Amino acid sequence: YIFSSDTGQGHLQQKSVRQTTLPVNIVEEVHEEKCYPPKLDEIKEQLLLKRLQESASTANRSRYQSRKVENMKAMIIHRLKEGCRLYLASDTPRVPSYRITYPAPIYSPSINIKLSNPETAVAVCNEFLARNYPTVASYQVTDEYDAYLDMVDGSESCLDRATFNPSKLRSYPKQHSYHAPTIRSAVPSPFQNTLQNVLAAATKRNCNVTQMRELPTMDSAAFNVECFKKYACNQEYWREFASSPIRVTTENLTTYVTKLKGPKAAALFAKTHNLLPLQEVPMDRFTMDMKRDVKVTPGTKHTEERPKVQVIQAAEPLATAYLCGIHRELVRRLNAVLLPNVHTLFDMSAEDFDAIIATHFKPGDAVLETDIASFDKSQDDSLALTAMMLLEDLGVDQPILDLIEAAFGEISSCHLPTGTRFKFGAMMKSGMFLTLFVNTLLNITIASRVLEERLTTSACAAFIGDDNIIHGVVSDALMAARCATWMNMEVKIIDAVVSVKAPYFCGGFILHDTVTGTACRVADPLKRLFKLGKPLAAGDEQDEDRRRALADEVTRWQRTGLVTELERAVYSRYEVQGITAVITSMATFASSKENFKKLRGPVVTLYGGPK
Amino acid sequence: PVYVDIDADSAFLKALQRAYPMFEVEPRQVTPNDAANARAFSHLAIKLIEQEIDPDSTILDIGSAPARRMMSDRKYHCVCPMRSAEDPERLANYARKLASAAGKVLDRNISGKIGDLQAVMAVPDTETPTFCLHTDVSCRQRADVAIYQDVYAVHAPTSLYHQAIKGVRLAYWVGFDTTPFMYNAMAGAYPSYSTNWADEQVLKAKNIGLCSTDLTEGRRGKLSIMRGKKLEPCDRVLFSVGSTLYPESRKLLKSWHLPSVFHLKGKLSFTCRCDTVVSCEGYVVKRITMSPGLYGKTTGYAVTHHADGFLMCKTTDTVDGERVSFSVCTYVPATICDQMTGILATEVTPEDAQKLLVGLNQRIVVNGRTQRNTNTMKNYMIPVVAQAFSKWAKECRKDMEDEKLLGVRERTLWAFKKQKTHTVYKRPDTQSIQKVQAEFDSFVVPSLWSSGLSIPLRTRIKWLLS
Amino acid sequence: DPVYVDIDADSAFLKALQRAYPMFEVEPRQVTPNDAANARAFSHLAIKLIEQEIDPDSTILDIGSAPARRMMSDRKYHCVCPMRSAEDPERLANYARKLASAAGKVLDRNISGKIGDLQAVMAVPDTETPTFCLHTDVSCRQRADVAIYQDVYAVHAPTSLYHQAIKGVRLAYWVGFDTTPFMYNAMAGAYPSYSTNWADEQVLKAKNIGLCSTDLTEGRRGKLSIMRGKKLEPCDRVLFSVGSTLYPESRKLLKSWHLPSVFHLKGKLSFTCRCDTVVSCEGYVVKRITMSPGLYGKTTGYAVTHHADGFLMCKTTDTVDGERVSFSVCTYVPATICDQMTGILATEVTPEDAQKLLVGLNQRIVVNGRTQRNTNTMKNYMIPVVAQAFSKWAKECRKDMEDEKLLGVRERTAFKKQKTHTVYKRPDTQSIQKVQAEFDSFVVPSLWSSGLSIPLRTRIKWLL
Amino acid sequence: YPSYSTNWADEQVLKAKNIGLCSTDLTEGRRGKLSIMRGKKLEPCDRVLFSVGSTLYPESRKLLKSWHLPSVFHLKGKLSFTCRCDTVVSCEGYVVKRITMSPGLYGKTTGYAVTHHADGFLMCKTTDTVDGERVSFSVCTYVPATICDQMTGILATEVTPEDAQKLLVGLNQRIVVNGRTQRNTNTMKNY
Ligand SMILES: Nc1nc2c(ncn2[C@@H]2O[C@H](COP(=O)(O)OP(=O)(O)OP(=O)(O)O)[C@@H](O)[C@H]2O)c(=O)[nH]1
Ligand SMILES: Nc1nc2c(ncn2[C@@H]2O[C@H](COP(=O)(O)OP(=O)(O)OP(=O)(O)O)[C@@H](O)[C@H]2O)c(=O)[nH]1
Ligand SMILES: Nc1ncnc2c1ncn2[C@@H]1O[C@H](COP(=O)(O)OP(=O)(O)OP(=O)(O)O)[C@@H](O)[C@H]1O
Ligand SMILES: Nc1ncnc2c1ncn2[C@@H]1O[C@H](COP(=O)(O)OP(=O)(O)OP(=O)(O)O)[C@@H](O)[C@H]1O
Ligand SMILES: [Zn+2]
Ligand SMILES: [Zn+2]
Repeated sequence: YIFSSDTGQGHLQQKSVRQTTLPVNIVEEVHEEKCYPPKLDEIKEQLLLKRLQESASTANRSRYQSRKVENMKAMIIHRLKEGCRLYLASDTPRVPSYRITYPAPIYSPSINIKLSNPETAVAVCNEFLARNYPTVASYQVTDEYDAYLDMVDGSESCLDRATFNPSKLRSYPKQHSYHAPTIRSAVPSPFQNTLQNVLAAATKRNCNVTQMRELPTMDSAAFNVECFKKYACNQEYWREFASSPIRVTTENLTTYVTKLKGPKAAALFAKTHNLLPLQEVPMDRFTMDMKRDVKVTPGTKHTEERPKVQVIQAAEPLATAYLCGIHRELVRRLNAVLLPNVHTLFDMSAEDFDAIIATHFKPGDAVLETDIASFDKSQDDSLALTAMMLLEDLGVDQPILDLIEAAFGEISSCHLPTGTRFKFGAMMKSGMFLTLFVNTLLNITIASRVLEERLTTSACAAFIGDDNIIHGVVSDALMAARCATWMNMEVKIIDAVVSVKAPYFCGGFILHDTVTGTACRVADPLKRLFKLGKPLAAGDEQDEDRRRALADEVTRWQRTGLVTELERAVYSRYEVQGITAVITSMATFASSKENFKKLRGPVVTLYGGPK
Repeated sequence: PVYVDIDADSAFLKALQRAYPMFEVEPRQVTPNDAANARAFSHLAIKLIEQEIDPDSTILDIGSAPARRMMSDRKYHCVCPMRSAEDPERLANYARKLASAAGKVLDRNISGKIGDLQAVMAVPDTETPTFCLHTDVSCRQRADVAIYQDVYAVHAPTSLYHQAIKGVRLAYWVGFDTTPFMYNAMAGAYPSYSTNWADEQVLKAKNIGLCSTDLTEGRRGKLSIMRGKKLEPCDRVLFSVGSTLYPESRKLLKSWHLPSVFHLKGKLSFTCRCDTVVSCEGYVVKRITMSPGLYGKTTGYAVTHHADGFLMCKTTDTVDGERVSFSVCTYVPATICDQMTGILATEVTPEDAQKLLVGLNQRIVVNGRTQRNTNTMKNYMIPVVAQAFSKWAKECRKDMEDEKLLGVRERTLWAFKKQKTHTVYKRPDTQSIQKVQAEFDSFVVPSLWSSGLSIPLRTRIKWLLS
Repeated sequence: DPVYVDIDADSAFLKALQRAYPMFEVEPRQVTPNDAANARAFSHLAIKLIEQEIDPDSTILDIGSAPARRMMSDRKYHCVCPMRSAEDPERLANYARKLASAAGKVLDRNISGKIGDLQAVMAVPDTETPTFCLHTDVSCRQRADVAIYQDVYAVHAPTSLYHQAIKGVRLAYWVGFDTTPFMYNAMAGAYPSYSTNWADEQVLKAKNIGLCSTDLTEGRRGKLSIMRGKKLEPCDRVLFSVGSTLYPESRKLLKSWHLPSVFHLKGKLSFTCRCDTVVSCEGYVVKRITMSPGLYGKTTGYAVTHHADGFLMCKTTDTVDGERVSFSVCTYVPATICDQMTGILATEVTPEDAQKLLVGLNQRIVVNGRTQRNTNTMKNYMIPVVAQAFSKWAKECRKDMEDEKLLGVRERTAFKKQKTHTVYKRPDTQSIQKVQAEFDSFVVPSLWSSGLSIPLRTRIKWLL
Repeated sequence: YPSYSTNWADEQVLKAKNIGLCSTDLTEGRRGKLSIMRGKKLEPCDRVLFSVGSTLYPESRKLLKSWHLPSVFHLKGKLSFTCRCDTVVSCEGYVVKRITMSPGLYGKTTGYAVTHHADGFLMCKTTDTVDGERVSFSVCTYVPATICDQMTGILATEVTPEDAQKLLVGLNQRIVVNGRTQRNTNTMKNY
């Protein structure tokens, strides 16, 4: 997710495109990446398969999958191209674009410090938890009978416009096997797929009705786009972009499918026999998915109240494959119209982010961080109109806009195992292929309107998802009065000062180095610490990608000139002392395969076995 | 309101309030004493006792400090022999206080007290309504109430009988609980009052609460005398309350574990009872009522009710360079015992039990604040407690795989086998019963009295009272 | 009512002083950057406490005290000041200078009375005076009832106490260092809270102890000298260093003040005595002794010490004068550190691992409003030796559980003795020692001579 | 004495290469030359040169060591006196002492001197080239107290000299007192 996940896969790429070998900033030109067209070959597969049988040590098998997957990719292109005959177009001359590059970052040396006995590391971590979090360290006294306790008490829900069968509401637990954790953090296990959990998750009541597409709604949207184009964008690209539309093209589909992996291509291939046309695919029908992981934050709140259940609304598989070739062009056009001091995390890597903010943040500087998650976007219909107006200005072809618009109105969801039907009104968060883009556009628009001209005169601004940071801005009564037109809790704002109250961004800390004198971003150690106290399901063999992720994260923590700063940042955020010992404990855990085995224990089986 | 001299922020306030629901306890500290908890309980207990009885009654004090009962509204008669080193200092202190207040408080019969003291100093053998120099046997004053406060140097059946023939119908006793001494233990502790006691034979131990040892290198073989080959408790026991040392004897301690009902024969016959009124983590208050005649029958049983956890296990320690084994005992808080029942269903190693106890101990009412966070139990007794639980779980398992027939015993012709027992664990809300003696018909009096007062001491008191 | 001390405002020692004296209020006032500020603050508060409970209009005897420090007091004092140290001539001159300069301005405290008594003593050096004296503790003839000892380590306690009780003294007080480490026969020790170090005279050329000094060398593969050793045991020579001042002392006189609970004094007259401890704070103790004529009770001959902080004693290896030897070192540990190490000592820890955890646990608290953001609970120079001791303790405890005997019986051959390398007294634990409680032999030489010189007499008379 | 910009050295090592008071010249490595005298010994002599800022002072070891007086000592002659010596104020190696003298002989002496360290003190062996010839001698210096406290954890194991140098540099730069302008704020001199 964004920077890096627990398995070190992340959402960002790993190729630098914003690096230069000169001590000054240089403007360059954006180019295109050529893609190899797949080709079909059956005679090679037949002979290789027979040659696979006679001798295959290690690389002989790999040639078979590469040949087999390559055949599947060619077949998908041939079938997919025929469906969208009424929307296919050709290549028109492109509009050139330019971008700015920055010099490479400088880092301080790192020294490794670790203990020897792995059991002592567990004792230190347990001592740290008890001293700082007394209630959390005394919760576990028996096994994990959460499923049984949830069945004993009844079902409480707050639904709206839903139907279900009462005869299928039964929640007797099934077999559950896991490994007993060693760290005394009480991280819950993922929930079981039952009808009771589905109703508990859908306990949200956002029933609000306003003017759908009337005159007052249009007036608010018209003002919003005016502020965005006046305080956050330059005027050198609008007229050129309107002349050249964006349409579905063979190159878009060929490039997209080639980027998929093995298993993903096979899954898509299985749904190409009865291929519906593009105009036949419904755009307002979704399916319900439950398989998720619970989210826990440092503190003592999960030992008193049960956490919520996460859900996913999945769209049609063919809908996200026909039109997913226009995401790259939309990103390029958006980056071209933004001001040089306004940045977006799309199409960047970890190193590029460090080089941009290398010489901007210094001690004693005020930074404003604001999130917009706590806001009901379903109350006002103008939030959807504003996004469409921005999309139309960017140069989206007219019939394609109708297909996109159909997914932002009335939608329905269904649960296949139980046949449960749900209906929702205007919704912004979903599982479609424009979710981050629309959220980023709305985040910039909200900030631009509230801050007015204070956004233009700034040193560095970064926007991604629902989080943002703006340099050199404080909190005054003018923004409170402007934002209090409807209510007061639209957004949450926090004031931060470098080297005194470290700013928080995307689950990390922004710190200023001492030896070199440059800014850098590091991860959150407490978030990792609670995560090692999560039970591991039996039969899982993913205990090697996590060790490498921990090893990389530990090295970044032990850089010289950042030990003292990290201590103060954690204390000013969570009011906790003594994290250097925890970091040392993490170092010895991620040193060998056998040292990582001390975080687990004997296997415990519940609700299973007729003995 | 009742004021106690303990710290305003400590965990002992809740226990005192719960054990005395008819009062109001307010902390007010003026002295950093090392035995504040011990003195606080005694102050409350004596206030309750004097409040439960009617006024205009005469009261005897066996172990008496006259300065303590000087500003009271009751009628106390003090019995003060001269058999202790504390006695000369207390007598001089009493005289100084009396002479220092003669025209300030004319409400407690100060003039009478001074006159009675002077009369005794003239003739040592005289008896006065307030002071005397006899013992509990040689005193000849009539009353109906007797009070014992921290007395461990008398024989209970003999002392009680001599008080009955003088018209006493009620008695009170305040002191330590005598349950651990009925189990024939070697050492023990009272964590709530910072009290440690140990037998004289293990004073050179290494890892107990009252010991001292040196540093040695190690030698194989030493010169010695005829082999002992035994290690059993003796009659001498040493007590340490705070920083003060008290020697005691086992026989006189066990004599106060009186049965529910017993008879006192002899020249005159009486029937007796015994009940426990207040109990708080080691201190008890007992009430004894006596009546002439002979009624009912006796069973000779004693019952103790446990509101906390009681533990007794076997430990291995090095005494004077030699490895031996003996037994210890202690008390455990109720909350800790209640939360350990989920892990004792299986077999656990001592290391695992220790880790759970540590994590479960820092949980305190004031949470992360370390002002009132004195922990649930003292940390120096955790290692020994962890071993006891591990041994208990192992023994509770072997019983399950050796089920037998219902009703009949098994001898494999003769020589039935006995099993090992290494720990005794009494859970809260349980009772313990022992067999004792409940009939006494052997009373002897020396009938000889020797004075203990000296000439220079008498002169000093006379000068002070001048 | 408020009490002023010469202590820096934002210091960690203020909390300890407040808890030890709950009946007062303490507020700092620093005027001097002394190197032993903590040592003097305790003594100042102790004197105020002692004089508060005693009955007024009563005479008090001072043994080996400087009369200058007691001139503004509103009590009756009798100073016993012999001439046996290099400190005395300076103190006498200072006392006369202050006394002369205070005439007339202070119309109280009997200034005009004792100002004429000093010259009377100088005229004839063998006269008694209700304010001044020139004999020893066993030669003075003044009669009183209260005696006070303050930082006195050069007298034999049974002998000195008996002579004072003959004159009719029923109360005594003692203020000084704790004598517990000297009952364990240690070679070196420390008092980290008061910046005090002490070492034996045979280890003054060590390398890694509190008080030592060494030099650089290259190494000689075999050196023959005219000295024969194979012995290394404590002797009767100890050096104390408080701040920057040096004090030589002897072990025999130090152990004499570790009195039991009850003891008897038998001679021409007989008395019974008791010893209690009133105030204790990280090394300083205050003892109250009461005396009464006659024979009463019985004695057992035991001494009891109560530990509020952890007491540690271990065996260390060092290099003395180029040669490698081994001896024992003792120190004190704070209570909070000992409580947080309970869970770690259950496992097996190497000395390297134990040192790292102690350093991490040391720097803590981190007050921002008060003092500095970085604060240390204990002095850092004692961590290496402490971490070594815990490692040895954990190993010995584990080896006993793996070798359990039977209940009641001991097996002989006349038995094998195991090795012991660490003694650890946890908080809220008592230690017991055996001493002598019956004294009957007293010697009074009384060969007193006037230890005074003509030039000193002339200076005092002319200055006064 | 880094806090006062003072450097002192022996007269025999004035041609060293890497100390605070020395001077040398470039050479190519001409090997050879013969003489009659054979030194074979490098020990301190009675000639010390002091440099406070830009001013030079020559001193003698015997007179410098004569001021290290003990706690108590006696003066005997036509008249006899007894006297003491005390230290009043000290700040990074520049102290003030007080002596009180009285007539007559009292007490007894022991002949010991005590020094109290409020900050670290080092004396180590170093290797350098004096006039092109490699030799070894000893150097001493002072260390700030806060630096010594923070190095306790690292010195628990075996650490190479280069690793210790990198750690010391990182600890030297300190930021809380800079006032956002001073920036550098060196705790100790880098040389
Ligand atoms: N084992 C035993 N404990 C005693 C005895 N006398 C008193 N105690 C207890 O020891 C505690 C501390 O008493 P101290 O204050 O040190 O001695 P004290 O001179 O008797 O003064 P008070 O007990 O306050 O009257 C008391 O509270 C008693 O509970 C005794 O004779 N034997
Ligand atoms: N071991 C030992 N310690 C002493 C002795 N006398 C004093 N001390 C302690 O050392 C500390 C140093 O005190 P000083 O700085 O010398 O000042 P002082 O206490 O007013 O007494 P003076 O020596 O006269 O200056 C005192 O506070 C005592 O606690 C002694 O004779 N032997
Ligand atoms: N009949 C009695 N016999 C013995 N002591 C009595 C009696 N009556 C009162 N006392 C008091 O009991 C107290 C304990 O006296 P004891 O003979 O036991 O000497 P002790 O050894 O100092 O005390 P302990 O044995 O409890 O430690 C004395 O103060 C004594 O005045
Ligand atoms: N028998 C004594 N009676 C009264 N005062 C004494 C006696 N002996 C020593 N003093 C006093 O002790 C004080 C200093 O101690 P001392 O006489 O032993 O000299 P010191 O050897 O220099 O110091 P230390 O006490 O460490 O041995 C002197 O002021 C002296 O008056
Ligand atoms: Zn009587
Ligand atoms: Zn005199």
